[PDB]
Amino acid sequence: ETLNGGITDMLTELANFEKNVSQAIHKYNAYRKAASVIAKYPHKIKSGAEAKKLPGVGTKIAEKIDEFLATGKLRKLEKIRQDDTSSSINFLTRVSGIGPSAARKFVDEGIKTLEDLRKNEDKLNHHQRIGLKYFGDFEKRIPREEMLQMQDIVLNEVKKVDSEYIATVCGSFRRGAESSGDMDVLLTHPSFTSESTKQPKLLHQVVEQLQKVHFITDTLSKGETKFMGVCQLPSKNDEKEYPHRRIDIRLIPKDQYYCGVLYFTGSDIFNKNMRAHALEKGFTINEYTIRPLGVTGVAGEPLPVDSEKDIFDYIQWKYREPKDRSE
DNA sequence: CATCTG
DNA sequence: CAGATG
Ligand SMILES: Nc1ccn([C@H]2CC[C@@H](COP(=O)(O)OP(=O)(O)OP(=O)(O)O)O2)c(=O)n1
Ligand SMILES: [Mn+2]
Ligand SMILES: [Mn+2]
Ligand code: NA
Ligand code: NA
Repeated sequence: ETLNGGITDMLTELANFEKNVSQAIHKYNAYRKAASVIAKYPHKIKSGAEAKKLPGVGTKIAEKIDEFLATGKLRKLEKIRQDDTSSSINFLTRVSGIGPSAARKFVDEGIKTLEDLRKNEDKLNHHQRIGLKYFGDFEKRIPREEMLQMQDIVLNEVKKVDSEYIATVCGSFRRGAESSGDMDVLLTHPSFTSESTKQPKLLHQVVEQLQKVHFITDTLSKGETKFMGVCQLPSKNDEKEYPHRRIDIRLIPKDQYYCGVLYFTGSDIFNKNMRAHALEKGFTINEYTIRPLGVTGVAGEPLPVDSEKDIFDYIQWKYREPKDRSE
């Protein structure tokens, strides 16, 4: 956790680059198990050979660990930090819409910067365009005090459209968090479930409402159940308009709201121990359901949940206020 | 995983 | 349809 921090980190840079610049997934994958093992490892790796000793740790990695331990640095790491090509790919990639794949193409065409991007707005698609338009705003975190106004909004219009809607703002917002990065809304309706055959309108009508009153400004992606957009809190009395914010909205069968709802609330960490404990308590849990684990090895059967309450209970746990879901 | 591009 | 993105 700090004993092998450097090593784990360099390995991480190294891993990252494989995947992003080069396309060495295998190699890339290599750095990752390595870092994961050297991460859990209890002592102070004093050398390469010491590390080699681990699974995941081969000769190459070992070599690296050595040079790194030997001197506060790594050549290859040094060479990568310079190389403008590598840097460019790391940067283009910040644009929502551009991944490595694409980060690669554009570079090979000469688009390496933001400007390049603007000039070549033609080669970009819709999402990327948006991303480009809001690069800045995209990176600003969401101050909790804003979230409240936002939540305040979605929740009223959702209501107006249908009294039966049930929206929940999950995420870190939901977890206490002073600021968050995106707004995720969970959505269900009594009239939408496991079996029931669809009702896309369910998701569409709200989306519309939101843009009706101008809270949603753009559409990144709109499906029958998942919507990815951009939104903004109405600028008050002209002087300080708000940044454009990322927002996702998801339709869920009413029969698996809470699992989902619970689940998005995270944190990853809160998740697992819950999952793990659930496993003890004789269960199973995922994004949509909880299930009584048979003994034959495994087994299913969607336990019936009417709250986050019904869940914990299952696993015979203490109901965790959202804040306390930290880990 | 669900959505988009091409 | 494979392949990309979040
Ligand atoms: N690959 C992933 C990503 C997320 N999650 C969970 C973690 C919380 C939830 C949605 O949260 P995000 O917006 O991804 O993150 P957050 O925890 O809300 O953090 P923030 O919004 O501050 O970035 O999904 C998961 O199980 N697996
Ligand atoms: Mn989030
Ligand atoms: Mn999200
Ligand atoms: Na990106
Ligand atoms: Na293939």
